[PDB]
Amino acid sequence: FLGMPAPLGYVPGLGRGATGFTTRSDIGPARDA
Amino acid sequence: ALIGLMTYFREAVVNTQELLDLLVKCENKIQTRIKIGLNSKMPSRFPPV
Amino acid sequence: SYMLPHLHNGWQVDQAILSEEDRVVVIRFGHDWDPTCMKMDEVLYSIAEKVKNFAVIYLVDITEVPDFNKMYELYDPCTVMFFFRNKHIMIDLGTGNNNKINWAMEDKQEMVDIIETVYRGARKGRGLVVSPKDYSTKYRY
Amino acid sequence: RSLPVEEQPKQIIVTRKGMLDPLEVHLLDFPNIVIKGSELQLPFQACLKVEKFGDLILKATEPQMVLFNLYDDWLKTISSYTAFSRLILILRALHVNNDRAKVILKPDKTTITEPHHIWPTLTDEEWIKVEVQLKDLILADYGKKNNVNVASLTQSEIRDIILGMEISAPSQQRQQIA
Amino acid sequence: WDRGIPRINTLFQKDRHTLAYDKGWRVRTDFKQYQVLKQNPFWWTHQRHDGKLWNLNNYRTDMIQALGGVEGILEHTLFKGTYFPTWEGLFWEKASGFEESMKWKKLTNAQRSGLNQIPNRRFTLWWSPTINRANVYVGFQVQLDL
Amino acid sequence: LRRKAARLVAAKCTLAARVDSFHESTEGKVGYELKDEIERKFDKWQEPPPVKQVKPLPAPLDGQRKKRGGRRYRKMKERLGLTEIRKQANRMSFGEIEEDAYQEDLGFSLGHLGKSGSGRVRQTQVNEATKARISKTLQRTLQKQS
Amino acid sequence: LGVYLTKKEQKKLRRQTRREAQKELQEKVRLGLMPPPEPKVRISNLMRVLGTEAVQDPTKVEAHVRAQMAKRQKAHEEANAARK
Amino acid sequence: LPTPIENMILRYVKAKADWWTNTAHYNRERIRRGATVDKTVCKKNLGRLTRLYLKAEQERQHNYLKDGPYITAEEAVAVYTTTVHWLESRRFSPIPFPPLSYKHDTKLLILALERLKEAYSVKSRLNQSQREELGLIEQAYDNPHEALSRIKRHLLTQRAFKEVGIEFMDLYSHLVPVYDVEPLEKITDAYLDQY
Amino acid sequence: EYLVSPITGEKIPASKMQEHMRIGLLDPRWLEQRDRSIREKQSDDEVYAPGLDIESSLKQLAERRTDIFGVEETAIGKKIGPEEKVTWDGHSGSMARTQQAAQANIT
Amino acid sequence: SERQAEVLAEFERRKRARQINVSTDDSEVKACLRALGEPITLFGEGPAERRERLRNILSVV
Amino acid sequence: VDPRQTQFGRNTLMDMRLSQQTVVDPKGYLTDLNSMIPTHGGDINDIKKARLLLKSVRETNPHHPPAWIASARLEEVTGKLQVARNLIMKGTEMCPKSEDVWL
RNA sequence: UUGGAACGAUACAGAGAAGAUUAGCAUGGCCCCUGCGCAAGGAUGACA
RNA sequence: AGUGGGUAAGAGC
Repeated sequence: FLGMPAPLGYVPGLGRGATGFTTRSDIGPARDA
Repeated sequence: ALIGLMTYFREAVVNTQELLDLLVKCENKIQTRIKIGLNSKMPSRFPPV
Repeated sequence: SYMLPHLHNGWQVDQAILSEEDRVVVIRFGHDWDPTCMKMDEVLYSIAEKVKNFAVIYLVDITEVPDFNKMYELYDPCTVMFFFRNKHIMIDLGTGNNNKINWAMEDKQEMVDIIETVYRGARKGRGLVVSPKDYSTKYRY
Repeated sequence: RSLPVEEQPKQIIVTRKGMLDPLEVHLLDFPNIVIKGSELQLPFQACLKVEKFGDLILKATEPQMVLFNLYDDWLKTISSYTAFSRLILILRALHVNNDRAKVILKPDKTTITEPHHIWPTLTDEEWIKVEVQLKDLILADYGKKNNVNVASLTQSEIRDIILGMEISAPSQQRQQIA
Repeated sequence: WDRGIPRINTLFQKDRHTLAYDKGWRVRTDFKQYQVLKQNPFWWTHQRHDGKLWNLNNYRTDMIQALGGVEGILEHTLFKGTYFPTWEGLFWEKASGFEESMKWKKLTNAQRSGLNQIPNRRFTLWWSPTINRANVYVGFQVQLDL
Repeated sequence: LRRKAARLVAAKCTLAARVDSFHESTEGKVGYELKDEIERKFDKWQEPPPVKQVKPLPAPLDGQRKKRGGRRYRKMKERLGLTEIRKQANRMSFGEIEEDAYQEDLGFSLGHLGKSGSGRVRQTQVNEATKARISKTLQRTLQKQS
Repeated sequence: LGVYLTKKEQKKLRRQTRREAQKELQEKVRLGLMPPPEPKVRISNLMRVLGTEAVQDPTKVEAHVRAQMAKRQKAHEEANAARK
Repeated sequence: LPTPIENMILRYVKAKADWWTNTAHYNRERIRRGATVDKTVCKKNLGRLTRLYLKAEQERQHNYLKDGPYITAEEAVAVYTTTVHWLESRRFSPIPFPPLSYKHDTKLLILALERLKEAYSVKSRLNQSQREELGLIEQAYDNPHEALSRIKRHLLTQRAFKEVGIEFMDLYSHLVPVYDVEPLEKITDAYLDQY
Repeated sequence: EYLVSPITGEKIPASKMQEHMRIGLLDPRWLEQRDRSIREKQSDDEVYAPGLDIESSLKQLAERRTDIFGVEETAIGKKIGPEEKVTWDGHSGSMARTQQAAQANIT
Repeated sequence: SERQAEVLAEFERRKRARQINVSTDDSEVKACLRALGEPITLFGEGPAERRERLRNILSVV
Repeated sequence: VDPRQTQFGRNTLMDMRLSQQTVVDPKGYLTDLNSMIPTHGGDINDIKKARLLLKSVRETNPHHPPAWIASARLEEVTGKLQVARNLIMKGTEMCPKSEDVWL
């Protein structure tokens, strides 16, 4: 919905079941354990 | 295109070495386009058959 | 660009992806001031109304919404993402990066074909769709 | 060539596949006359089994040509499509048995075959009854040679049997397609 | 037979009577570029009026001969993989039943564009034992799933 | 917009005469009552076109849609169906090379049509169900222009 | 005074009445008050409608299709006679 | 529209038009040199060049109409007198109108129809325009006398014609005009050319 | 006046006569078509943003594209002339870490 | 059962509706609807919708 | 070719059958002195198959003048005008009674 | 008992093909034809 | 000379 703020303590990467990808290792910051 | 050019300009190709170079270049262009169509990678030892 | 709707935070992007049940969501990740992003914006706006039936267009500024940059590799000047029923759809464009359209396409017919092929493939339950036109070569001659 | 242009045929259908080559050779002057092969076996070789034909050709001491009207008078009350269907059913029955078929041809001694034509003259309902009896004959005899019940066959299957379809499979291992 | 510039075959052409009243055909052929959207490579001669001025029979004969003949050419192909007893009584089919039936069924641009590549797929399959070879495409080989 | 305008004016002019010849509205009240409607018609003809929404492209179709059969379906199937000569056209003989009879384009061939080994001793006739004919409106225009 | 109507209005009125009657019959079939219409079969239409079954017993099929044709014809004639 | 808004739009249109013209006349010259260009780029440039050429043609026709013919009376008289002298010196007989009893009235029509039909000798698919053209050709071929009568009527009476479309084949060195004429007039023109 | 409707058979005045005809034979499927037209019109969704959004987007673009706007010409994407947001990397292993980071982000 | 009865009742109700004459005058239709006791306009309905509503009301009564 | 021109300008039969309270309707055989179908070129699609079939007819029915005539005309329309002459000469040596072969 | 990994790991699965597929009848359009009805209307035949 | 332009998607364990 447009014009509505995000809920507090919500990860937009989460809350959808989304999963990223890595086309290569040269792009993106180093993954931290 | 090739038969039109060669039949129209026969006896005139032999003295136009630039035309021979252009002809072989365009033929290589056609072959490269077909090879790219087959696979998205240039063959190393592609056969003429 | 400015004509298309804009999403300001990642939660709005999540809501936009979730709220579409029968249309493919096409999101342009980039900066409105980027010339390549400008080409994507103008093409999308040109075909924002033609494909309204089976698609929807949203614009997200990754500077104000960096929440996906790590996960979606949102570092190219302009990227295009396709989603169907909260599921990112891959396109075998032929460039080796099936996840997104990271380059600017001049022809709006090509983008309409891409959107339609994505809709057809994802409606059938598939997650990766083969692009109608190969893009491993720009065909410049 | 003998017939006039108006009555000349436009489709020539041959039950056997051996006529596909020769006819086209001898019909080389008639290009608008298409020739059709027939995968289904119309029982026309059994029409000589009629008592009016075998005797006539066996005592014919010289080659000649004769004309008959296989639809004796049925065309007065039924269309030629129905006449052809009834004729092909009758020939199927004749090729099947040739003995019980003859019995079914005459249901009563009243039905008398006049010398003018070949098939016996019957009433319309009598024709219906003879047709259904001949259909039962054909289905029962097919079941006799295939160990299949008459009721087991379906409408399309019965039509195929009357036309002459068969089912066989010496190599069923192509079931590996599934 | 195929020597004179107005090829002798034109004397024996079927429509040799109605062609005699076709005058100024070279000029019409040259000016045809202003009516048809496609450029004509043979803008200068007419096959009917002037005949065929070039024969490719010998060229194709020697091209088949140079490639080792039908046997070698088919060795490069999947022909022996079809287990066809000989190459004589065979024919091709340019389009499939569904491919030909789909040439006009009110399709979209993407659908027809994808459909236009079926003959390319048949062509690649026909030349698989040669194109899909290690020497031509160096690099790692991947087996299919099944 | 000129010719049409003239007609309109002429008509109204006639009315004015049919009034002026009988000496009515000498002040010109009928004149104004006609000139205002002439201006109204001119404005309507010159009015900016209205706002017309564009039709979004229909979504791709899936599943099955029931389409009827019958005489129209039979006729359309006959018109768009594969003909015997067309079916024989796209059959290309394996191995036996044919000389290209079309100088203007080497990409066109008849296939088995006219080629040896086609399996047809006689010539394949023309299916007249595929005859080329004009539209109904073209027939109407031709009849008008006759 | 009685007023006429233009040919356009006549055509539109006839078309509207015919469409109304057709919709009425179709919705009567929808609600089960009317059996679904049978295909209209003539001699030419015979092998197209009853082709798979005319081979079973052609004479009965001929009788049935002729009975249907005669039923339509006699319905037309009796409508004319009642209108007389 | 308000006057300041109209001025805004006019200035924007002028700037966009200058950019459009410069871009067209830059891309065309890049393509002529043999530079490597995309396919959509060529189509867009061809469209821009067609629009520019048609604007130039509109200006040229308007200038011709406003300033009158550029050929003077005396030059025209000299040209016509030269042609008359040549024709008289060659004992040339003017071409007669095609008579109703012409011996070759049919061969010319057949040749014209063949020339018109050769446009689709390879076209596997036909749109509505092509199928209408083929239908007209076949209808004229089935009834040659009616076609000839229509041709004569059009020659004798027809002076106004329908709009003919224009397209441009891009040879990357020049833009060749291609003209689209209605089939009804096309058959008449083809027969006239053959005769 | 008084005229009888040729399609209705009722005494109707002549002043409305022609109009009585026009809305006399009006086909109800025209009403159906108008209803479906208004329903599909109300079934549309705003493909483009309203005026406020377009104005704000143009303001944002102008604040960044100083080569087209403004007085001071900075680079292509610079506005001129504490807390750093944490974002999930798309790995399920780091889901818990991102969740607790977001929880700590609370006010 | 009651389902066939009710659907048939609505069937002949619609059939009666198709065969009822309603004046084309908007003023007379408004007066008739007011006499019947129903509001003239239903949430900004069009005149054709008003005529249809009057026809249905007459059919029911 | 027509001599006016300069650089710039089949399988017949012999038996016919007439068509007119019995069941047998015999038709008397009718013979014709001549049976000459025109060249009618272009009606033969498979030249080789037709040539093989006509050779088979000649082998099976050596005394059938239409067989020789059709084979020769097929060779002629093919262009092999010498094998047509040879075939006709063989037919004349095989069918001396029918004058159509000699014509 | 106690951790790496999870964009991973096998098992199952694999047509990653391609389609809104095709038969019948009626309605619908034009043109007739025929019958009845309606509105009218014409020409014509018949003594004491 | 050279990297690539060569990720099948899916189901939960």
